[PDB]
Amino acid sequence: GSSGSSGEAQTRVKLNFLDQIAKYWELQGSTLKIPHVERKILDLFQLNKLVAEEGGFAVVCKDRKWTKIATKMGFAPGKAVGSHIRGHYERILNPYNLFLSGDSLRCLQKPNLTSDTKDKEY
Repeated sequence: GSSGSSGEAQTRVKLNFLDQIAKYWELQGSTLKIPHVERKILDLFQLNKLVAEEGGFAVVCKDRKWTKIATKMGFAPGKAVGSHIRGHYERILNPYNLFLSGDSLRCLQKPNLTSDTKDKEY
């Protein structure tokens, strides 16, 4: 009969995720704190969420569809924020996903220190 209700979660829906990802850290003994993107807190939860909605990490990366997300987060359509999205994940959502996946193999590729050699003559 009477159909017309509304009141989905807003602040909680976000806290939920953070809480979970936080428990993973609180265990080791580290404090979870989100950075400030363009003078605006970057809500990881949503961030990643939007990405999947637009297509996914793979697809998005292929078509570099990062501008859409970042921009949708209130950020300006540039480049800096573009790479930021990825990093934020590899900086915070690095381990969380490293375990969620299961495949121990999946790990952050470490670089190869650069060496230098000098030679003189008489």
